[PDB]
Amino acid sequence: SMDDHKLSLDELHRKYGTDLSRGLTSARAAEILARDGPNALTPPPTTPEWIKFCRQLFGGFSMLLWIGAILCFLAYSIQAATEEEPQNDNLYLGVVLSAVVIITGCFSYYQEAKSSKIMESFKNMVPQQALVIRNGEKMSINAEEVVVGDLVEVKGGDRIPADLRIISANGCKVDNSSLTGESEPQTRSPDFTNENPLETRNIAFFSTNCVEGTARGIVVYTGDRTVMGRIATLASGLEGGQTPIAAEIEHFIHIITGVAVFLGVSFFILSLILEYTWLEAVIFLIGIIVANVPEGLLATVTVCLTLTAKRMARKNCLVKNLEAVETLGSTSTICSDKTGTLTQNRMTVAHMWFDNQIHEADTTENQSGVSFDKTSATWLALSRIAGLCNRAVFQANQENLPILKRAVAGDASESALLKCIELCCGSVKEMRERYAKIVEIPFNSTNKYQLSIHKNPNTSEPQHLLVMKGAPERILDRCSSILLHGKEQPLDEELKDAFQNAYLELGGLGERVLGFCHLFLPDEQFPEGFQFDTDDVNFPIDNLCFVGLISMIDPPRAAVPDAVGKCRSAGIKVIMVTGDHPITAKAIAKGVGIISEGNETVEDIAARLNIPVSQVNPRDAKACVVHGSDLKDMTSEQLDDILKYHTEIVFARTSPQQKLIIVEGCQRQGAIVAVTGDGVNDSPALKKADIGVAMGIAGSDVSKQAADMILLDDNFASIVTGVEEGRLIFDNLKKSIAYTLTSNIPEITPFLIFIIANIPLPLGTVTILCIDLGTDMVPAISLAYEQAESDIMKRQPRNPKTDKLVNERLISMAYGQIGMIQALGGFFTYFVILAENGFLPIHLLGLRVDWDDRWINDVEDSYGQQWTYEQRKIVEFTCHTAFFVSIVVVQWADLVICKTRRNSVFQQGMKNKILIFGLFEETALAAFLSYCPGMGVALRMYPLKPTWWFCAFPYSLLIFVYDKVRKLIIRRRPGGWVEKETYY
Amino acid sequence: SLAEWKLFIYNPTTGEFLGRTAKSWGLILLFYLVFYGFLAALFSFTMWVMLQTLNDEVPKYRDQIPSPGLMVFPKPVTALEYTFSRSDPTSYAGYIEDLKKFLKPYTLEEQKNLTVCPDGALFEQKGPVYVACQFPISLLQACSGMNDPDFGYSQGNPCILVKMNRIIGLKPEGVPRIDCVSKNEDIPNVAVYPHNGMIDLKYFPYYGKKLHVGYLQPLVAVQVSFAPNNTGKEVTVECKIDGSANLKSQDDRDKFLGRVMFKITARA
Ligand SMILES: CC(C)CCC[C@@H](C)[C@H]1CC[C@H]2[C@@H]3CC=C4C[C@@H](O)CC[C@]4(C)[C@H]3CC[C@]12C
Ligand code: ALF
Ligand SMILES: [K+]
Ligand SMILES: [K+]
Ligand SMILES: [K+]
Ligand SMILES: [Mg+2]
Repeated sequence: SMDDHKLSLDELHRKYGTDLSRGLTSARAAEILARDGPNALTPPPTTPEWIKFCRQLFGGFSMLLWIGAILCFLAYSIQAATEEEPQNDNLYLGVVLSAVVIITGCFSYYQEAKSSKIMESFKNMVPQQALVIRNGEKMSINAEEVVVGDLVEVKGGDRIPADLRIISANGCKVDNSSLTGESEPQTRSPDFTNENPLETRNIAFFSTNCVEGTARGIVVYTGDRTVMGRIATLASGLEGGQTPIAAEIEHFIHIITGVAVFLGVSFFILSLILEYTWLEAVIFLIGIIVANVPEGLLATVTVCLTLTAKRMARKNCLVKNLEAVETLGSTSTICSDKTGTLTQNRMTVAHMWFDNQIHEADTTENQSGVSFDKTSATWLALSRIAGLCNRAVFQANQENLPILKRAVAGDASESALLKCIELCCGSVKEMRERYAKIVEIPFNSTNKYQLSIHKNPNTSEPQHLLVMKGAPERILDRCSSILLHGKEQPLDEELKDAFQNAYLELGGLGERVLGFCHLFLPDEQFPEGFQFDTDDVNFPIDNLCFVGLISMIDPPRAAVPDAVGKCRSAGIKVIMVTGDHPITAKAIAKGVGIISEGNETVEDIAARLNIPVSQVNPRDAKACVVHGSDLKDMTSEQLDDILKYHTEIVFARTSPQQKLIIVEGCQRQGAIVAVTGDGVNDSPALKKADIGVAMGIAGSDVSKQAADMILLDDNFASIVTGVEEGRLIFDNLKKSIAYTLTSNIPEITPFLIFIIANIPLPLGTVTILCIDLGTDMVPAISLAYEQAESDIMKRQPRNPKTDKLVNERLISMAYGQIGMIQALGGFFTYFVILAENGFLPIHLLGLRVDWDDRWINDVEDSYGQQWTYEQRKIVEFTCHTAFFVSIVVVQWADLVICKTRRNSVFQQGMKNKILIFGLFEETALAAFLSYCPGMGVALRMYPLKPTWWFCAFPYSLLIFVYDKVRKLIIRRRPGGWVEKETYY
Repeated sequence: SLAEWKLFIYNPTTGEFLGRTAKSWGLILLFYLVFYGFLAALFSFTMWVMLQTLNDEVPKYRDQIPSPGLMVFPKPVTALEYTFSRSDPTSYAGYIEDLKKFLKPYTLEEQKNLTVCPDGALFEQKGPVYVACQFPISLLQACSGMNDPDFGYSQGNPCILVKMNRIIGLKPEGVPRIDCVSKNEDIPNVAVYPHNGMIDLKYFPYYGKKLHVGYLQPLVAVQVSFAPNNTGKEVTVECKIDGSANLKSQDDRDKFLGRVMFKITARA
């Protein structure tokens, strides 16, 4: 679209009004600069941190607690204005509720996406200076003033300032890893080659650099109008959406808020029916609101996520967005880049054909694989040729590095041969010391081979050797003999056919193959003193002795095949999206396990059946390779057909925005897509993906700015660890949420029984705040340390539509059975405290009016004694303390039964030390609140008689026994009615 | 803009009501009915076992009620403030009705069964009969039902009863008395009629509702007089126990422990 390589030299120059050699006039340049704008990328506006905190302050439970604080202030105002002797109870309650909202907002703010600096990273890719021709003179100017249609000169590693239409080039090559992710240099020529501007040779793109040569070009786009500028704008404008854990959190927030609103409004209007005062009604509503809302639930979730993130931070896996922890566990599809992500981004020797045999060398970066045999004399000769006909040389001051991981000055092929020789045998410095190079002829465009004549290995004066490397099937056209185990024999036709089979077989693995041979002087007819520097000498290079073939490829990382296998076992569809050529993409897919053995593509089936690809039924092939050109004009519906029916998909030659198209197509089927990449062309895909993972060492700055997680050590098994930890934290979050929600009922029910049966209040609001914000925090957090009940890597990825973090079964279980047992235990303790002090349970019915009356100071108990207001209020507050302690006692068994969901509690053992400390700390905090001096004035907590601690013991035992029996029924009948209704 | 909920209720296929079928609804309601029935049975059994350990005569603990409070009768409508109009019988009718309803056990007619006890001595009863001492209504002279039909009302001199809180097995030491004084500088005269407060020891100790049948707590009646022409309204008067060390009356947390403050206003 909008191509400028079609126009001729004059047609391009007349469109822009630019002289071919004189350049652009300064006045016209200034006019165009004022007309179009500066050569710069505009950062996208960012929401200030002030707003984001405020946004977090108004979500779900926060609104209910805001209503509670408002009602507390209103109650204080009413109390003061009416009875003129105020107590600082409702005011302090409102202040505490507001502080709780602020702290919960802080916790939510920590657990939030921290935005990205992608556009800043692109601005690090624009050059600071540009060489521009104006008035027929070279000048170095600030790149921001570079306008369209002026002569720009690039050379010698300089980054291209803007998209150029190259009109002159002297051996120019550019690195297009920003557009294709592939670092092999691309030649730039003035002539038109290909229709597509990305693959054509005369266009030079912004954010790329000229590795070698010089080029004079014409600017065709500037600033945001460049190809990479539009990609940067797209990446900045994109958002990752709502994470799945955020959706689950919003779901159960909606459920709990709806229940709270229903109960609050129903019982508030009921209290107005019963002719309660406005102050009494608002106090009751505050109690209901505090009882229904779990104050410490969201902070607990944030702490669990943080702990799991720290668990992965130890394994060299850095989690930037806290919500990204569970997204990997929920992932069902992984779109993977090839180079740098799955492969090692380094050209390495893979196979050798010699001894009429194929030997596979070790390609792993850590060298954990086995090596081949070094015992062959022709192998010694081949290693000598490969390491001695090599122009590449190691860069200095890095001898303290592994050979494969050290910088080399030379081509990728030359460096691959250099490193292979270094690992295999000796060192190239000493090889050149022993064999002094006396002449060489480098690679030629018309010869396609390189030779070097140097001193013999036999040390004899007359003998020298010529070593030659070149194309495989052409180099033996000059050869006539071969070395076999150190013995030379003439070239046999069977040997030629075997060579052809080996060349096609190594080439069939997507590897560049090269042939190496040498020749010795026949006799003394050519003396050593003869000068070989004579150009076009009449000494043809023929009748050589073919030595061997060496193949090269960018090999997969060591752990990538096993990681892909584990992910496929976990039910994850792993798609391969690459900007490289289709043949290499298919070869790497077969190598790492994207395309399994025994599965064929439509083209492969056609080749097998010797029929055109049209006759092959596309439904037969379960694997497909889709070229970028086909993906371009392909409509969305056709893309959805490819994803649905093919199980092994490889997209090849994909532009950066086509990766985005593929990611959106995958997400269109309701899938959680994780993208792994390490280049700047993956940044839109990393932004759009549900979770973006970028490599640490090999990753570019843009990729790690656009990603949610970074593999710091570039270990691809960290993906397996991440999905396992995501599934584990999902299960443990279910457990923790169930435990937190269970204790709500012992706080809701006292208010309802209060308003219904008009008994004295069994539980206070401050006591409720002491439960959730206090004794319930550490035990709830401790569930995050639970181990997996089984192998969680065998189950399929969870369905976001069907599987909820909080479903009806969890709500049903916690609110209806365990919560009601806990409420019964608390009410029994309440009745015991009141009965043993004089107020029998029958006498409590209808006593609310007199008990709460500050002026009636002769309330008669069941024994004829008369109590004042404060005397009976002390008993009521003791009942509140005992109710709190009873909730703690039943929460003991609640924690024990929430430790597991299917297996026996003592089956797995007490591996979780944090849970035991949680039990002990909960009990210790309860005792400290009860018995510390001054707690009768602060929280109205009062000392409990020792026998009163055991009132709730029978109900805790009932909870434990009921859960154990239910679990036993679950395992005996997995498809039973109990499992369909209780299991969550 | 789509009603996904409408199909969710009353699904024609499978007959699922609110996401659950008729059979499954029956099963889940039956399960919850049986579960809550078992829970209620366990709670009832545990309550009955707790009640079996209790004593019907005397509470297990008395540490939360060590000293008696002081209360006035009848209870005013709002904030323990007596308001009435001398010319309007209906204003002070409720006080009259409450006073006659309360003082009915104290008259000579009903307490003929009760026994006269020697004065000034604590009456300890080890025996199981637990007979009660009688309180003559003549002790509240000019504030009792016999002298006048209206308990001081319509004369500008209302009568109010001050009574000590009942506590089981409480033995006051010393000579307990109740003294009432006006707080304002106008000091309208207050006259506790049975001499001083003079709570007699012969009524103590209280032995409970079950055991000590027919107990009549000692009563102290006050009369705050007002002038015929001068209403003398908004008078605050405070009564307290100052004759006994056992009965504490200086507490700060509880303003009704051993004392009581009440306000009187009169019209015309
Ligand atoms: C103090 C007493 C009255 C409280 C009683 C609470 C009861 C009646 C409430 C609280 C939780 C509620 C349950 C919550 C979950 C479910 C599962 C759902 O699929 C059907 C409704 C059902 C079964 C509800 C029935 C009514 C229920 C059990
Ligand atoms: F590293 Al790529 F396409 F292989 F960006
Ligand atoms: K709560
Ligand atoms: K993302
Ligand atoms: K809770
Ligand atoms: Mg890459």
